[PDB]
Amino acid sequence: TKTNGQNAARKLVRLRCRNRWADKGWKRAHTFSARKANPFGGSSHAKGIVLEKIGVGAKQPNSAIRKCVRV
Amino acid sequence: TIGMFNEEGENVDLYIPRKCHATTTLIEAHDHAAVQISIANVGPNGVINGTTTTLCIAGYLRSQGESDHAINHITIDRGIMRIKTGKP
Amino acid sequence: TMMSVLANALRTIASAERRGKRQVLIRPSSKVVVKFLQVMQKHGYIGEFEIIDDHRAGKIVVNLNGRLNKCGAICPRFDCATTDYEKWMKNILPSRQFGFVVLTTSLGIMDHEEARSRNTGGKVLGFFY
Amino acid sequence: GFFDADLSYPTVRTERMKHKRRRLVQGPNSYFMDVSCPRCRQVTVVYSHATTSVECKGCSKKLCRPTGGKALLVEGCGYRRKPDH
Amino acid sequence: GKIRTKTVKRASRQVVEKYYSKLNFDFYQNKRVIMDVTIAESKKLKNKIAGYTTHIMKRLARGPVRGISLKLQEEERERRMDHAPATSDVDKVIQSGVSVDKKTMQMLQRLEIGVPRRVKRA
Amino acid sequence: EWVPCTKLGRLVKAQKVTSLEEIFLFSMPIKEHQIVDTLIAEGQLHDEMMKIYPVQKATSAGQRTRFKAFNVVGDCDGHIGIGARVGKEVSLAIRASMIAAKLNIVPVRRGYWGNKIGEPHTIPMKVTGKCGSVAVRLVPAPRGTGIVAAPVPKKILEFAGVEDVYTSSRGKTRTHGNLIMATFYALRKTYGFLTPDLWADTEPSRDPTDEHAELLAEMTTA
Amino acid sequence: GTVSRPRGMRPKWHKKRIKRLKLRRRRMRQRSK
Amino acid sequence: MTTKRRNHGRSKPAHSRGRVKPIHCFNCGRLTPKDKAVGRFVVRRMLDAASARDVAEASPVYGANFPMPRLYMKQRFCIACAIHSRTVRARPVGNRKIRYTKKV
Amino acid sequence: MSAVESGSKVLRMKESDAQKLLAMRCHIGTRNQSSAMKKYIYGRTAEGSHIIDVHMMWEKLILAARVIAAVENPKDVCVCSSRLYGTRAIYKFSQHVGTSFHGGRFIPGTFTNQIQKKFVQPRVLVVTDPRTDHQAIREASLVNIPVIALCDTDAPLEYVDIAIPCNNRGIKSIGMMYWLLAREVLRLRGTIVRSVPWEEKVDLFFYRDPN
RNA sequence: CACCAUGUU
RNA sequence: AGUGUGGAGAUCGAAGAUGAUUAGAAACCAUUGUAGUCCACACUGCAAACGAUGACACCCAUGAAUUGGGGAUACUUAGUAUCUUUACGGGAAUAUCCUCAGCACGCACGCGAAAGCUUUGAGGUUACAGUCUCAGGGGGGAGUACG
Ligand SMILES: [K+]
Ligand SMILES: [K+]
Ligand SMILES: [Mg+2]
Ligand SMILES: [Mg+2]
Ligand SMILES: [Mg+2]
Ligand SMILES: [Mg+2]
Ligand SMILES: [Mg+2]
Ligand SMILES: [Mg+2]
Ligand SMILES: [Mg+2]
Ligand SMILES: [Mg+2]
Ligand SMILES: [Mg+2]
Ligand SMILES: [Mg+2]
Ligand SMILES: [Mg+2]
Ligand SMILES: [Mg+2]
Ligand SMILES: [Mg+2]
Ligand SMILES: [Mg+2]
Ligand SMILES: [Mg+2]
Ligand SMILES: [Mg+2]
Ligand SMILES: [Mg+2]
Ligand SMILES: [Mg+2]
Ligand SMILES: [Mg+2]
Ligand SMILES: [Mg+2]
Ligand SMILES: [Mg+2]
Ligand SMILES: [Mg+2]
Ligand SMILES: [Mg+2]
Ligand SMILES: [Mg+2]
Ligand SMILES: [Mg+2]
Repeated sequence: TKTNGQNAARKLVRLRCRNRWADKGWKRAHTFSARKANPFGGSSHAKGIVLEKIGVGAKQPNSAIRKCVRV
Repeated sequence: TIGMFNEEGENVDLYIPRKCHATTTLIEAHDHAAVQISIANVGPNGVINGTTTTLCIAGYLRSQGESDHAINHITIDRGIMRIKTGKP
Repeated sequence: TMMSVLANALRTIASAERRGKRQVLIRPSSKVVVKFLQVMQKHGYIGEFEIIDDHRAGKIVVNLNGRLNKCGAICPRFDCATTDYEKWMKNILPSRQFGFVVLTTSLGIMDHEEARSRNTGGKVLGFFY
Repeated sequence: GFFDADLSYPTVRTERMKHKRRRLVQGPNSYFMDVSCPRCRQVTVVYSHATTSVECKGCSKKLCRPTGGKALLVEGCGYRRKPDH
Repeated sequence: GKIRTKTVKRASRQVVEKYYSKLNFDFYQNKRVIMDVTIAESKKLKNKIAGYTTHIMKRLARGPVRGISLKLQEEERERRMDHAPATSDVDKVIQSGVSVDKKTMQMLQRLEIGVPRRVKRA
Repeated sequence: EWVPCTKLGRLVKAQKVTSLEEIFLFSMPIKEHQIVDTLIAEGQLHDEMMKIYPVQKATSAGQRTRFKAFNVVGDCDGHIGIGARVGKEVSLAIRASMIAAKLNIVPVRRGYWGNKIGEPHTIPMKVTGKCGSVAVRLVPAPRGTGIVAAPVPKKILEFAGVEDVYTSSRGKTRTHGNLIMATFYALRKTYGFLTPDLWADTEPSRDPTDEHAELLAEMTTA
Repeated sequence: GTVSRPRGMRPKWHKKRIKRLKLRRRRMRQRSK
Repeated sequence: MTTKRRNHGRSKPAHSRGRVKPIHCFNCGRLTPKDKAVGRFVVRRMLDAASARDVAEASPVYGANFPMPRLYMKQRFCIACAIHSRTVRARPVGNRKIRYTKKV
Repeated sequence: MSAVESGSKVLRMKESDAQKLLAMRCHIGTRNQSSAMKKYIYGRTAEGSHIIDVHMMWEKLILAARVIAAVENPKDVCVCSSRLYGTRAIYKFSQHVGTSFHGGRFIPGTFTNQIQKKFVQPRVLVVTDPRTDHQAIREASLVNIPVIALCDTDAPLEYVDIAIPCNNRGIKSIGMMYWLLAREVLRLRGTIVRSVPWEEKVDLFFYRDPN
């Protein structure tokens, strides 16, 4: 249920502002926590230097050695 | 003249559904519970003539057990049933 | 508590039409309720109705002809200009060929078609069809 | 067939059973009686649902006893419902 | 156990319905009758049918049997059924008066025809 | 080859009843699919299989698999029918679902969005059909809009003769068993809404089984 | 059985573990401040 | 999960009362609310038919005219105890709503 | 339904018709009453049983007779009974009126299973008690068949269009109710004149034990 | 109403 | 439940003890027993603190009951008793009918994913608007960390 009053716009504005934070997608865009933890820093690509070649095993039920590098 | 028309006066309705005489409700093609009761008309002498009175009762009314009361109301208005007895 | 007499009245009539009653009693009544009823009466959606005086907010007995599919009030009143008539018809009316939106205007309480003819806006009161 | 009940004009059967505030137009259930003194023959008007005990203005003793509903008139006194209007 | 299957019971009921007059309370004569009025490979089934056929005949003597329809016996019951008494039952009560309750008395008084002539309050 | 077993079917074979509207007018149940075949002109009736999916019943020795088949029928002129049947074989279920669709044929009322020029092109008023959690809402649209609907409702609306309509669906619309029936239920509601042009009362006709009762007595006797 | 599948230990005993863990962390910060 | 009983297995409607004081089960002593416990009032004979006839022979007071005393006791059980002692058994879903108002 | 367009008093209940009604307790209720059956009750006795208004009992009876008479093809009316007391009564009603009839257990699917080979399609259904003939009424609700019922004071009126308020528990009362219905249909058809009393005994309508 | 723990992906 | 200070301390009884059972059993069972359980005063503010269902108001079909207080004994008015009865006594309880308020039962629309709800709504909602307010936005991490 919700308020319906003609002069209750302030309550409806406050309600939407508080509840928009519950949306994980909306919160991620309006918070800097994701960008600070993002290695690219919000960029589409990033240049780097190969440190070593490593083999990563596929998750169950797959069985493989996915070839990766440390950058 | 009941139904949908254009400016050319072409009745574009596929058909005109029956209207219930008690509830003024359109009777759908898949009611399967709406009934049609014909009551014969009596002449001066206590013998039926060749004419009958037809009533339409919607199916939903019968499921509620209200068709009997509705038919009583309809027959009284139509002049078929006596509502109350006369003076002794 | 009861905050809208018009909303209570229209809900009572709409519920009675759903159950296929021939008559319905409205309590309480007001000038707005009578004006709304007369608009439906003019278009043939309700029959005769009688206002009963009890030296208080009166009561109304309404005769129903079975042609009213649904009537209801719009809360809040939601001011409607002459250019918003089609928007309200698109949102709350089943079709453009029938059904009315009742508004309260400086010229009085009237349906949307009559108000559009007189080039007046106002506040939306309710609807019926 | 039976007579359907008109909401605007209810039959006396249904309206009589209704609560006073549930009638088509609400109204009182109470009335006033002319009570003569059991030993004075002086007439005093007494409310049917009186809750304050009523004296005979010359007799100066109780005429009715308060109850949860209608008042209980004293023994051996005449009374008659005064017309409502 | 010795339970007659639906194959035996259905055949026995058919035999009685069509050859009731030629059947008896004795298994051995009924077996001879059944032998030439039925077609079957199994001698055991015919013997079982003869056993249940004799059982039905004993039941039929004591009274009607459900599932068996003898057309001749249906007439005779429907004959004595439609033997109306010299007077209708409504006549005896009407000529002796009808006793009705006080509530019924008030109903009749308000009718157009009034109180029936031969009706008296209890 | 067809020997009618119902009074309605006997009249149809004898051509005493010639149109589906007479059956629809008196709300007569249809128990033989050959009635629809006769009353609908050759080539006018089109059918199409909408969905076939398997259903499984667990058993002690594994599980039992049957196939549920959905069939749509119509003439694109205000008649639509939906049938769903389950069979051990896909072909058997497909054939049974076609018969079921003809038995559930309903009339569809068509109207105009704005001006009444030409033949009706849309539904006359807003209707919602519900089946399970799936609800399909049809809204009248102007000419040239087309059927703005999901591919499953769009095919059903095409078979019913609706040209322009706005559609909105809610609930688990991927449940196509319910999505198909929800659209069908909305179309069935078109001839149920009391519109002001239907306010005038009509003279009650006679049941065709009543009107030809004496002829039907002859066929039953013989 | 009265509840649905927990996917873990009994939640009441999980709560007791957290309470005991919270208490231990509270005392550890007491001896460093 | 799903609500098994509209009653919730007791005799306490939503707005009748808050707390009913528990009672000890007749067999195991489990504390169960008095409105929820399965309650049986049993009248038990002190001796069986064979034993009653033997004691009556040696009794100048008890005989054909004077009945021997009985045992009167109201027994309230825990749910588990009532199921185990077979005073109450699980019923089909349809028959669960059958209620008895007198000893039968 | 005595109200005729002319206004003659021919169909009104007479003393002879009324006298037979009270004779075998056709007006006595079941001590239990239903809301839909309330309008047909005149009052309650000291014993506790309800009394059926004979004016409205007669008015419904004429309405039922007129409906059956309007059926141009008899055997389009099926009269059903399940309580074993209408078995003789419905059988005798079929003879003088020419309607179909059935007694005992109603076979489910009789009106709906089109390949049953016992499939029948009556246009009007008559039952002796809605409570015991519920299967016939329920089936009729799927194939557009109006129902005429003999209803006592506690009767479910679901899918019942013409209700005749009468005692449907007594052997005599059931026979009387069908006897009047059989007589009225013939009078309405003109088969038997309204002046000469009918010569067919109501005792033949009565259910006597088949011994 | 003694004691009946477990089963590689 | 727990905490503080005074009381009280029969019963039962976290901790603990002993005896069994067991592969193990400091678990279930047996015998005990501390804190508690009880009271006064002062803290704590958590419960499946549940109808897992916020508050106020409107409409809403049927049958049998129950608690408290009253009234009666498209119609112009429609019945009836029983028991006790020298002082909390012009009494008390009953029977029939009506009524207002309260906890509810079997059960018509309608609603719902269903289980089920139904004048006691979870009904009167895509034909979406009586008023206010609280909370929720895949599962975990976590009602954790920090303040
Ligand atoms: K295991
Ligand atoms: K706490
Ligand atoms: Mg809310
Ligand atoms: Mg379990
Ligand atoms: Mg469970
Ligand atoms: Mg859960
Ligand atoms: Mg865990
Ligand atoms: Mg309370
Ligand atoms: Mg509690
Ligand atoms: Mg219990
Ligand atoms: Mg292990
Ligand atoms: Mg202390
Ligand atoms: Mg072990
Ligand atoms: Mg260890
Ligand atoms: Mg040990
Ligand atoms: Mg040990
Ligand atoms: Mg120990
Ligand atoms: Mg130790
Ligand atoms: Mg909490
Ligand atoms: Mg709870
Ligand atoms: Mg509550
Ligand atoms: Mg909570
Ligand atoms: Mg709460
Ligand atoms: Mg109380
Ligand atoms: Mg009371
Ligand atoms: Mg909304
Ligand atoms: Mg989440």
